[PDB]
Amino acid sequence: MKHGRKIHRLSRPADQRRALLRGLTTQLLKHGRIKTTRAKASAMRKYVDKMITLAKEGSLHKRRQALGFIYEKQIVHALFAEVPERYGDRNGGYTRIIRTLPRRGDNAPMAYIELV
Amino acid sequence: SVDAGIGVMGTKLGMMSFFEEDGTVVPVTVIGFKEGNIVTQVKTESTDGYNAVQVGYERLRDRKLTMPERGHLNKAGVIPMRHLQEFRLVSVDDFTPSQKLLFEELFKEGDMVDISGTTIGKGFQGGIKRHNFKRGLMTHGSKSHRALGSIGAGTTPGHVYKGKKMPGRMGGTKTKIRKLKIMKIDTDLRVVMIKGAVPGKPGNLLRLAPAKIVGKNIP
Amino acid sequence: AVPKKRTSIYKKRIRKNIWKKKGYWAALKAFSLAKSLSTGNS
Amino acid sequence: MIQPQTHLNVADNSGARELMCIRIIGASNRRYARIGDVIVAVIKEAIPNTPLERSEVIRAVVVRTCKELKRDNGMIIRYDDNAAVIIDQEGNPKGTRIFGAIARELRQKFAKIVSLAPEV
Amino acid sequence: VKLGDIMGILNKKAVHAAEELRPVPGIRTGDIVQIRLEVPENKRRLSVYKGIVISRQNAGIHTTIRIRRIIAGVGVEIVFPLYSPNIKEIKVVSHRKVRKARLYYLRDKLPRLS
RNA sequence: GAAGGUCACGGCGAGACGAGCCGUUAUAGGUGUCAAGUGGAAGUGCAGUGAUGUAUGCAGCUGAGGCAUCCUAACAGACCCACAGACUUGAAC
RNA sequence: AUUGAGAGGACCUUUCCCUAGUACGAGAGGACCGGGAAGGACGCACCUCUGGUGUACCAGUUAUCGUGCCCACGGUAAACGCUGGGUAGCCAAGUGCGGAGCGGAUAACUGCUGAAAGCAUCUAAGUAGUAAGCCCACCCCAAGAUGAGUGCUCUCCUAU
RNA sequence: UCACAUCGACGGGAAGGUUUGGCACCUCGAUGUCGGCUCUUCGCCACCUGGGGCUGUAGUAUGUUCCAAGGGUUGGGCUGU
RNA sequence: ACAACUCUCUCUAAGGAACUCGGCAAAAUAGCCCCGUAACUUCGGGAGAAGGGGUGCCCCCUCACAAAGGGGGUCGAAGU
Repeated sequence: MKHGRKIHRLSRPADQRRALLRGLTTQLLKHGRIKTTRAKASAMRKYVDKMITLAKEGSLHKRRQALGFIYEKQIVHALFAEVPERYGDRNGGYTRIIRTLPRRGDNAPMAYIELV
Repeated sequence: SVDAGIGVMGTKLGMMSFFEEDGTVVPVTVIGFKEGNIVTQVKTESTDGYNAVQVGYERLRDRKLTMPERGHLNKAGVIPMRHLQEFRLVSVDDFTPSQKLLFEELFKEGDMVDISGTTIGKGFQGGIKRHNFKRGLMTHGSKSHRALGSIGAGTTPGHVYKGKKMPGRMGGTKTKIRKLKIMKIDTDLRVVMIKGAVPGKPGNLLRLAPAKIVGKNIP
Repeated sequence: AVPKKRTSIYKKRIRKNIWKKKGYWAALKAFSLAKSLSTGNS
Repeated sequence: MIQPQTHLNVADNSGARELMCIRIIGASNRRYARIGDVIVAVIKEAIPNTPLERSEVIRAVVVRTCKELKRDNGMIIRYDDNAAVIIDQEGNPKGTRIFGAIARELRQKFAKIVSLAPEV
Repeated sequence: VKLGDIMGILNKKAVHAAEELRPVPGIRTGDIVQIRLEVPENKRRLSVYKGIVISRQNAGIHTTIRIRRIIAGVGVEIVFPLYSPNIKEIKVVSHRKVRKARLYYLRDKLPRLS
């Protein structure tokens, strides 16, 4: 009965869950700050952090590993060039969750996610 | 109620396959300990109406406790702790407060121990899983599958009987598993190795006290 | 399936007032957040 | 894990080719019989000219099973077949030869079976 | 000693004790093993066993291996506790070149395998 | 603003919601690592006309589990509550 | 932190072995009493072992589309494209545990002492054995037990 | 051999409300008819399990009947049954 | 959010109709090529009867067999 089961569903099937996390991850990486729900945000910390971690070891292999993910070549080339300079010190936890006011037309709880 | 020795608090730490020099493979629960099992209060026929000993367990920073509990433990002159549990005995003396309970010296192996503890919580669950009901047919057009079927009889009883078995919250409750072999007492590590299974996942408190057979208690 | 009579009065008041108390709880919580909005939060 | 209506190969040369189980014997209200247990079976086919004809209710004892019996050692033992041996009544099987392989657990109650076995 | 790490440490002793009785070689899937054990039938008669390792359930002290062999006529599949006292001699005889962690398919292929 | 309680904040082997329990500078996440799973990546070398094999390599990818470390979020803070306890008799310094 | 009025769950049964081939019986057969044995059903708990699942994870492979092209990945083939594995969790076919008392009062029954009725009589006085049945005991709940119990400890300043 | 171990003719007297009836008292501005599944509970006039008396009871295994309703009272073939 | 329960689905150790009014429902079979095909018959059928074997990928013989046919290799537990 969900004992020791840890996975953020996002109300969806696995079709669309990975589709969400992927696209959200892309847009977040692109813009640098996004407004979304608390759950859509709080689930997203495994994948942004995984991809920044993936951008430490900039090698043929790891770029393809990341490039299967993002579905936008020119964002993932921004990383690898960017990351090791502006995150070289920081050891994990590259992501901040600020939290701001429910959405109007459904009392949906709301948040900001952006790079730290 | 009246327990056959003084018990000892403890913590579950998973299961081990324990061998012996025969080659008998035995399943076993590793039980660890945390600061104390220190005696706290002693109750008497004199003042309190019965004979009993209260025993704390598990050390804390003394901000996480409340004033009253701080007082109750600081009266005994004892480390900050949660989980004061009693042990009602017939025997009363030689349990004066601020006295540590040596689990090593107070059991002595091959004992058969009675372990209580709160079980795994399975939430609100159906008639099948809860009370070992049977389910109806799957095909031959049965619109009943998993259910209680009928509850009661008819107009004569004219109501549902008290304690009629129904869907409800199964688990998260105390159950004494009694008579369990002590396989090994690791002097080094302060870790008791008990044959078989024990209520709850790794973490739970356990009230570890000796066999409570009817040639040991009160005729 | 179907109701035998109507609850009619007084009982329906008792039922509605708890629902309005849900509203009360929300009001308390929203009042609490306004002080949090004033000063700090980093 | 042999139960009512299970088809069971024969591991000796009493003549019967294949059995079918119809009851467990010993320990009543038993769901199914694992290795060691005695069952009742109808013979579903035999070699033509043998004594044990087809369609006869007879006792057998289960020796090969697809459902791992366990030692206290910790070793477990599957087979690839469910097969029993046609017991006579109390003691030996009818044939004077047993095939396949069989476990040590059998030798307490059925001494004569592990006497005749090839690879115990 | 940390209470979380006890069940690690308790394994660390229990394996490394048993391995100092007898050093176990690097067996894994698709290896022809011969394995003899001091059977307690009130007789140290030494019943050997042989066949392929079709699996390797790694799990500390009760780490174990599933040996398949076509015995006399029938197929048989004995799993062994890898660090038993009862077990005496493990020997790796040969190595088939499989490429799968468990070989449960080998159950229902042919008798000419093993 | 007493003791304490309730909210909020991060959670849970607790849980339909409430409830319960833990945490609020080792609670969850991340990162590091290690059990464990899976089965030998990519790139390149070499072999073969080629499908493919083969070495670098118990690899690579996972890691719901354990352990380590404040890198991120536990900020900001709110609400409730106090007459030392009506009244009568009888023992007691 | 407990006390327990009260209220529930559980007190089930099988052959085998010793007693003993003894008592009994011409033989054939074969005990009473008590003590050991491994099961069956049943319940309580667990995941070390054996596994199921495990759309989280890993591996192969069809079709086609996308990543400019080869390489290598991604999408889709309802709410796994199809297979082959599987940690945690949850599960049993798996693992542990359980049923115990020389405690009480009884039911049928067997009695002792003993008249009415010089004898007899288990009863009218008294009293002893004596059942999976009844009550305590085991296990869980429990002072909303308004009859609201008992213990230990903390707190009673002011606009706060 | 002996009515009364075990049966008990001709006859007599009871209880129970499970069968087949008699009556037509509630219900025709509707109270769904058998058997099966699921889930109960209760009664004793006891199938087994506990404890007994008698036996035409040597023992084993019965027969009979007293106490006892705590527990249990399989899986199939055929038939809607 | 990830309780019971219902539905639309996916899998399932050992057994394999023991289910049930009844194998209802589910499962299994399946494309192509080659071999092979019984009782009976209105001589047209039965008949795709039944039952078997081969299929992926690469490389070759042929003055004409829609990745043919045949020969040889190579990968997977598995090639419609």
